[PDB]
Amino acid sequence: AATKTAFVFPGQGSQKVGMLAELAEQFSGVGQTFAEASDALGFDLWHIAQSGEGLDQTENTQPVLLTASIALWRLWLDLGGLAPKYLAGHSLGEYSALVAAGSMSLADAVKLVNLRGKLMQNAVPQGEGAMAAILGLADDKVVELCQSVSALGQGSVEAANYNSQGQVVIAGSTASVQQVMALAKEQSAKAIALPVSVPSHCSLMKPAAEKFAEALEQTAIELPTIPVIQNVNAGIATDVAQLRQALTAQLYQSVQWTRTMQSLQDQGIQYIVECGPGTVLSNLAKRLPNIEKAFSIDSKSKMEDALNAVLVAA
Repeated sequence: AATKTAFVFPGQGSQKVGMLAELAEQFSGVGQTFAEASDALGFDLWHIAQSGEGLDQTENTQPVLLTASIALWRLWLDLGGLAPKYLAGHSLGEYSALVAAGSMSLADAVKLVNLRGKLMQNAVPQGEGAMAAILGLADDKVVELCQSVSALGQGSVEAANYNSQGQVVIAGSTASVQQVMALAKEQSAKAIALPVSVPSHCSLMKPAAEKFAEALEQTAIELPTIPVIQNVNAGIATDVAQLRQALTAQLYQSVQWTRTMQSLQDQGIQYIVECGPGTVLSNLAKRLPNIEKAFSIDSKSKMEDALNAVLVAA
């Protein structure tokens, strides 16, 4: 039981062709985790991860990433890692956290996030939605820009991820996203388009969220054995009813990641381990004033180094 360490689980965009391949050669538990998830789904998730064929289509990205995350979680615990005090995951990663915490089985969740991906892909016609990063402005300013552009009638655009102070991802109708990017730049901020087509975490997702809720409502969920800070409110549910309600609202509302990292620090968390491929959540966590260090456990060397450092600090 690690008192000063939390685990964070990444989402869409952290996948990469060839991920975990070195760690799978050395540890057979990785390939076993992938075979178990692939059996649930009926297609080979390791092949997608290693060939890239279909890797970037989110109905595949989401179960591939959740499986990769749980493979590394299982290896960490197998190699003697301590159990973190809190869990949190970014969008898809919230489901990875719930599996890690025993709230859902690997098989149920890999099916659920395959469905989540299918529904997200179909939420708006291709090309009609977009996401972009706005850099250098406060949260309230990005909200105001989005509200004003949305009032022009040309479409809808909303703050979709609060990722760090000064880093807000927006989402909505393609032209409205482009308009906010232009106004952000005119007001001396920076803005870049992201390589997705699905406008996640905005109101354009509400119909897809309604469809997904029907499936979610009939899925078995238990309260996690490690508390999970959830995206919609940066909060920890008291009921299973609250946990489900926060999951049901997650897809069409902003990801409160800045507040999640603030909440972790306000609980004495000082080390963060990114349990998944890549370093996205790590880089969002180094620059935080109370986070001593953040680790990814992506490789043989990263895993043992993070195993060591956390064991020392704890």
